[PDB]
Parts: sequence; structure tokens; C-alpha cells
Amino acid sequence: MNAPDRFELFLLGEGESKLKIDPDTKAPNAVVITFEKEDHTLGNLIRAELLNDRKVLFAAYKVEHPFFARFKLRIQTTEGYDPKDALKNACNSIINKLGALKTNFETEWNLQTL
Amino acid sequence: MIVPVRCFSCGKVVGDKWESYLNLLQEDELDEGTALSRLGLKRYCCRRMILTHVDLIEKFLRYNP
Amino acid sequence: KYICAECSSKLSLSRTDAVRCKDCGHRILLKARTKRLVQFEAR
Amino acid sequence: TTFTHCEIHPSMILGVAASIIPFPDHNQSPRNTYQSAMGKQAMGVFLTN
Amino acid sequence: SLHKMSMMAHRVKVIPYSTFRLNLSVTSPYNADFDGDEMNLHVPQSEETRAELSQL
Amino acid sequence: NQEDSMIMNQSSIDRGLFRSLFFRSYMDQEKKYGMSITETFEKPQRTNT
Amino acid sequence: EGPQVKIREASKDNVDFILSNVDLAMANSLRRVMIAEIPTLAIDSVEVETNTTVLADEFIAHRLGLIPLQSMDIEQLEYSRDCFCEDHCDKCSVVLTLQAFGESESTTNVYSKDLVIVSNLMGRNIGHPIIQDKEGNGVLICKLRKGQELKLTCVAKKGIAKEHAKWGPAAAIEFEYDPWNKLKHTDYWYEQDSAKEWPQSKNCEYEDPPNEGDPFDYKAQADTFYMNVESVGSIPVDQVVVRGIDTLQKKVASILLALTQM
RNA sequence: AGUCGUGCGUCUAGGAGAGGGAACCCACU
Ligand SMILES: [Mg+2]
Ligand SMILES: [Zn+2]
Ligand SMILES: [Zn+2]
Ligand SMILES: [Zn+2]
Repeated sequence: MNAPDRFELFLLGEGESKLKIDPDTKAPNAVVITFEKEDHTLGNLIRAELLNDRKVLFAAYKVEHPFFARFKLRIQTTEGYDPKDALKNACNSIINKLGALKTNFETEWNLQTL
Repeated sequence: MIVPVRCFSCGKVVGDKWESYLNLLQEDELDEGTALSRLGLKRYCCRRMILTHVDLIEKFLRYNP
Repeated sequence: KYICAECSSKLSLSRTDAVRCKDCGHRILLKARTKRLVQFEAR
Repeated sequence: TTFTHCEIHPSMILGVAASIIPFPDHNQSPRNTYQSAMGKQAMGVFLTN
Repeated sequence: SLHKMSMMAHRVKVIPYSTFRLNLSVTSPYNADFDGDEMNLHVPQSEETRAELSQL
Repeated sequence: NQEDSMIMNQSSIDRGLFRSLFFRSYMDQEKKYGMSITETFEKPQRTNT
Repeated sequence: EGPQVKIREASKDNVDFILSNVDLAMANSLRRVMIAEIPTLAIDSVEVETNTTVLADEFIAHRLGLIPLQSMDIEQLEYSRDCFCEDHCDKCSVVLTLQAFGESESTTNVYSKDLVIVSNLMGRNIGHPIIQDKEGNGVLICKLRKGQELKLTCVAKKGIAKEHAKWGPAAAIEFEYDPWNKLKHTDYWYEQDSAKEWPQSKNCEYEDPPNEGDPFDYKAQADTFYMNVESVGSIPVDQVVVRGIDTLQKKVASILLALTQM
């Protein structure tokens, strides 16, 4: 009778920002990025890419509740390294890897007659 | 009533082969497993979706309306 | 405005009129679906 | 060594609801009773008309 | 309400579903098993009642 | 799924899993309270009501 | 170089391949986007004008929704919620009409092919019902008896499987890695012998069997993921994976754009 | 091996709401 709006899971609500970045006082140079209308798909990949970087120290993604399509990513890097720059670099690396994988798959499919 | 359009577990379309399944069972007198394998159902989800279905639509159509 | 359960023939009877089918003695007298537009979704 | 009579099949002792239970012996008796009680509340086609 | 701990104050959390949701642990004092158990929620209607529920 | 609870696939739920049709029938009669007086099946028009 | 794809086999609606030099998280995200984030076309709205079948309007509408529809040119199509239209304009929706009725003593079977496209597709091969059975009839929809008239209209919108499973372009997406227990990710449950109880996986032949002499490799990480993608029929498996990769890349780009804007 | 019987139909565009007790039976935690 009051089931959640299914489309609302992946659609931003009125007056809602896609990303909300706030500082974290638990540790120095730590930030919390709340992703709205997102699932484990992007959070896990972004966190895995972040952990692959030596400069990045801590990168953890948490889903508060399955009901709400939203998660929070805590990122802490070394001194003098802005976490937003690290996230941007991780996203760029993910895009490059995805493009390379797409090109390889297309080449393999073209090579195969079937 | 009618065979489900897609498998509940995976979502594979299984409604196309219900008539083929019945024809194989009757025309070729093949066993359930062999007919299902020939139709192209590997995962047991679709196997039980097709095998366990009951054609109540025909029984409902038996009535005049 | 109405149909017979067996004959399935339209009657279009009015008020202060018998509710029995004209073709047969059966008087179930089912009613046809509303003419108003109806929409449904697979969700 | 006499056995003047014999059962056609023991499983027939079960009732309409109990017979629906797969492997009733493999299950505990209170669970079988609960299943028999609950089967009356299962939603399904009761008649074709 | 077999025992004293069968009626306890909880902080409301609005959720978009038609079922009450409670912590796993509080099932033990309530003797709940989520097999169709139906529970009751009573909303206080005064500051006195709210304070008493929160503190007692 | 603790305490015997279960987790059901949303995709299966919306794909035709355990969907049900509920039919409820209401019956009405023009039972006569006094000869020459009977109820009438008509849409009220707010007049004299 | 990056990650490379080794297609072990390919088919009309089933492709089995291997991904190498890729992280487990990336493969899992690719699978998730391919199963959920790929746009697809499916019947969304059903308008009933004259229905008298034994079935119910909601039941038949739900059955129609699950009917696959051609979505090769789905990218060209735009979401209805996006374009400024009154309701289901030709630029954001596909309109089909279903008409049928029985006769003296022959039951009328309604299939996918019975659906007739009524809207203007502007030369786009999108919305055509998918037919794969040898007979070519399609997906059985319902059965009509003498005097049972079925007459309805179907409007299909662009959407993703997340909103409803009917938009799912892939039925089963098998994903495996580490056939031999090299990474100790799984502790096989055994009663007499672990190897005997658990049969060797098919992919095991593609990796060297472990040798008891060498010690456990603690530096090893998940790699060489065997992925088999099966398509319902709306989109071919190759296009399915391509669109999944495109959707994931677009989501990452949107995240980057939001970060830059904020 | 070079030709042939058979059929069809005639008129259509103007503002607002409020209410059943007892008994019996089934069933849930
Ligand atoms: Mg209980
Ligand atoms: Zn299946
Ligand atoms: Zn009649
Ligand atoms: Zn539009």
C-alpha cells in the first residue's frame, strides 16, 4: 500500500544533489562522499580503484539500508593530497580501463566469424 | 493459466517453447528431460519452470464463455 | 447495457422493466464492461 | 508367521493435508501437524470455474 | 505481555514499507520470531508521556 | 532472513513470482420493509436525501 | 593493453569469454551494469478497449510486459520522462495493437507476432517483437474462445531492468573465477575427500592444476574471470556487453561531471 | 492434351458528508 517508488531508486529527487562531500573529523585529511541513487555497482568499483593507489590510505564504502538507494564513501589520503583529486584520478583510470576492455572485446568479436 | 513468459529465477524466455515442448512429448514421444534438453534449457530453473507448469487455461476455456 | 449469461446477447433494458432474458428464460443478466478508457501497467 | 491381513500401503494412513507433505516421516510430527493446518490457508486455484 | 520487558520505548524511523521493523536483539525480550507476529505501536500524546517513556 | 524469515528476489516478484488475484463479492437486496414499499437501485442525486 | 577478452565461444544469444588483467570489483560491476543498467524497450502501458477472455486485464498486461521487444536502436530512443511530450509521443515510445477473437471450434492462440506496430519508427529497427522458436509463432500470450474478443493497445518505453525485470536484456550471466582453489576463497565442504565430493569445474582445464609441493600463494589475486552472457533476444550478447560497458563508463563520467560542477 | 461449366451484390451519408448488537463458526501470534 506504501511501497517505495521504484523509479526513485535511480532517479534524483527534487532538490537533491548527486554527490555530497563533507569533511571527516575522525582522522586528518579524511572526507565523506555521499552518493545518492547509487548501488554497490559503482561504489565497490570506485573503492577498489582507490585502494589500488599507493597514496590513498583508507577507502571504505558503506550502504546504510537497502531501502534507500544511497551509500557513503570514506576516503583518507596522505597529507597534501586532496581526496577529490584522488577520486577524480580513480574515475579516470576506471574510464580508461573500461574503454580498453570495450576495444578489446570489439576487436575479438570482429576477429571471430561467429 | 499460460506458461510464464520468462523464467522467475533468471528471466530466460520460456513461453515460446511450451508448444514445442508439448509437440516433442506427444509427436516424438520423448521423455521430459530429453525434450527439455533439446529445447535448449540447461539451467534447472527453466527446466522446473516448464516441467512444473499446468495448463489451466485450456480447462478454463472448456466452459462456454 | 446488459448481456445474458447463456445467450450473451445485448438487451439494453431500462428501468421498471423485467430483468429476464428475452431470448431464453435465464435471468442472470450479466452487464458488459464499462465504455470508459481503462489502462494497466506490467508493474 | 500368520499375518492374516496386511496394509495396502502404510502411507494411506495420512490424511488429505498430511499426504501433501513430502517425506512426513523424515520430518518431526509437530511440524507435520503445522503443515497440515497451514495447507488449508495456502492460496491457489480451488476450482476451474 | 508475559513479562515486564514486553513493552518498551523505541525511536521511530520512518520507512517506505508496510511492516514494522525492529532490531534483531529486541526479539528475545518480545519473544518474537517474525513468523507472522503482529505487534502494536502506541504514540505518546503529551510531553509528560514522552519524557516518561524516554526515561523510565 | 533471521528468525525463520526469508529473502525473496524482487526481480522474480515483479516477473511473476507468487502473484495473486483476490476476488471479493458484495451482495445487495431490495428487501421490503412493509408492503408497497421497496428499495430502488438508482444513483442518488442529493435531492430529498 | 589493459584488460583483454578471450572469447572461448560465441552464438546468436550466448557468448562465453575470459577477462584477464581485470580486478574482481571491475568484473562484478560490469556484470551488475550488464544485468541491470542496460537500457531496453518493453511494454509499459496497456490500454484495454474490448477484453472478454477468461484471463484478467492485469494478468494479460503483465504477460505482455515481459514480451521481449527489439532494442538495437534503443540509444536513439529517449526516455519519456526526459523529452517534453504530453503522453507517449512517437519520439519516446513504441505503440503496438493487439487484436484477436475466436471462431466456431478453433481456439485462437495469441503470440508475440500478432502485435502490430502502429507508431512511426522513422526507419528505426526498434520495438519489433523477438521471435526465436523454430515454428516462429513467438511467445504465447493467451487463448481466445468463440465470442471472446481481445482488443488492446501497448505502449513500450525506454527503461532499465532496475525499474522492472521486463527490461532485462540478459537472462543468466554466469561468472566464475579461480576454478582450482588457489586463492583459498572457498573452503570446500567435505566428508570423505574434498576433491572427490566436488566435481572439477569445466573451466579447470584452462588453468594449470595446483601442485601440493609449492606453498600457498598469498600474493595471488583474482584474475582470468570466465564470463558467459546469455541474451533473452532483445539485444545480442555482444551488443549486450558493449552497452553494459557504455553504461558503466557513462555513470563514471557523470560522477566526474558532478564532482567538477560541485 | 488444348477446352469448360459453375458463383457474387445491388441507398448511404455546485457544493458537502459519519456510523449495528448478539450468537455461532473458521483461523493467526
Ligand atoms: Mg511466531
Ligand atoms: Zn531460468
Ligand atoms: Zn438468454
Ligand atoms: Zn515523449
